[PDB]
Amino acid sequence: MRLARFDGGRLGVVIGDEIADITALTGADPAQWPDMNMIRLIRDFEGLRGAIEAALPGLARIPLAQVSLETPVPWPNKIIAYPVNYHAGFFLKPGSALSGPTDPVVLPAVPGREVHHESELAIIIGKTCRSVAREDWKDVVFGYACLLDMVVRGRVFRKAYDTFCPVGPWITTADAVNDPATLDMKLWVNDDLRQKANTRDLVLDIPGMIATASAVMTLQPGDIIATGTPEGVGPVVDGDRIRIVIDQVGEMAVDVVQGQ
Amino acid sequence: MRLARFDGGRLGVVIGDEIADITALTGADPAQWPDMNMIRLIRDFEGLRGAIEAALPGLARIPLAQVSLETPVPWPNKIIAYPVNYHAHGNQGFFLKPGSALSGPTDPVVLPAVPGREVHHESELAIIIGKTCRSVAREDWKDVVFGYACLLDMVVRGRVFRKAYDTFCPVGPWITTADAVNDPATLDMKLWVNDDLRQKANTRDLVLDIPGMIATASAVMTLQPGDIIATGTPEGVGPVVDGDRIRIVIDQVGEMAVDVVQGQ
Ligand SMILES: [Mn+2]
Ligand SMILES: [Mn+2]
Repeated sequence: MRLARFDGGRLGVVIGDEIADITALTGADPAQWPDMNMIRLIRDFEGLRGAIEAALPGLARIPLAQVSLETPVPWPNKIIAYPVNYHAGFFLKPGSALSGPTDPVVLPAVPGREVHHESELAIIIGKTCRSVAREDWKDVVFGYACLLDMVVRGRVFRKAYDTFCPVGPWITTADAVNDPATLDMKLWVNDDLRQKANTRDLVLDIPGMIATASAVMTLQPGDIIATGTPEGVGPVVDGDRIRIVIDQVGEMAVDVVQGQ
Repeated sequence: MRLARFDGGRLGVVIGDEIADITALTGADPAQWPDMNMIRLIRDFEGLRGAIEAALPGLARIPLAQVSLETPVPWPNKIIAYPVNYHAHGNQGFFLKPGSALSGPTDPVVLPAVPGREVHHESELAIIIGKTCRSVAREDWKDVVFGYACLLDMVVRGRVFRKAYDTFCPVGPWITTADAVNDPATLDMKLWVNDDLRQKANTRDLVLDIPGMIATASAVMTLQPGDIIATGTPEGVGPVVDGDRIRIVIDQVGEMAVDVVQGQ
């Protein structure tokens, strides 16, 4: 199942080229600030999936073409990112850096400095958990998303800029991915293919990243783990379009705009 | 004014040795998960300050000894910490602490079991942000500051993971609103382990001053109400062991004591 926020924090299920509105069904308030609707849906999902599946045929269906998809989790407890982590410790990204699949990456105006793209699989945590054993990893994974880990090349602050952590376009629930350790990932800048890899090539694997993170910190429903980027990290400029596709997880494209 | 969470996310005003429950008048829901009640109170405070002042005479007052004070903001958008940042004579820029590290004034610091390694205390003034804001000019700093709390920036000495363990960011015991601190750049701060005074300083000795730390953080990131800025620690950083008690006092801001306990 593919869960998405759209048009001001409405919750939907993505079915083909359409999205069905589950806002009223789930009792989510899109005017809630801070918006924690998707984190509550994630915590309660094993109790609501059946209801969503049983009621879908009655729900309002809008074409994807007619809505503004947003970042699925806008105020996570934390964003944990693994540096490197592909065959040829973790750091934190601020929630404030999150942006959705229709928001531009805004470059800070740093002449003598480049902004690089990083294509990553995101893990969305589904359970409050500490010291998760490797063998138990699937119990605490809600699903997966595409993530761009944008960085000013040279310091925590150079990964911290607003728009430097695009996540989207939806969460694919964990049950809809056969084996997250065999996913093809690809990133284009315009028509140029810059990054291509398989999550089989992860150095510290998904169970290891969850076990490592949970040994230090209580994880929460909504937490994002950025699993790393392969080779082909390179620059973006005003007018570029970054495309990321992860097999079975999803696909998104964002514009790059120079900041004023 | 001193704003507190207690007894599972109830909101209170601290009056001398008592607290008054303001949960109903603020429309807070203590059962809400995630608990964002103090963030909403902070965003709306200039509209609700009058309402709280007017009600105080009518509200029942519980002795502080009879409640459990909690961390005032349990799920901030971010925690921004400035490394070092005191003159000894009275780094990679700011870093981020996970919200998961937050602890209250009645919670113990739990030492991870690291033979060969020590856990150190760091006494710091915390700034609580009051406004959604980006690229704040030094001269407008006062517009975006809600208030102040005491913060312990605990670390395994040697790496981000080293500042990230659960209970390695005690904050409390309440927020003191910015109008109740005449000048936050003149505050005396002390930290004790048991009867031993380890850290003594004044915020007049900050290398990057309060306005600088807000302009710096806000140039990179959109700040949110409830955001915590850890302003740095002076000299006297040192170890804590099972059975230690850490007391932090900051003049005009607050004081808290926590127990230290060896983890499983
Ligand atoms: Mn990365
Ligand atoms: Mn510190």
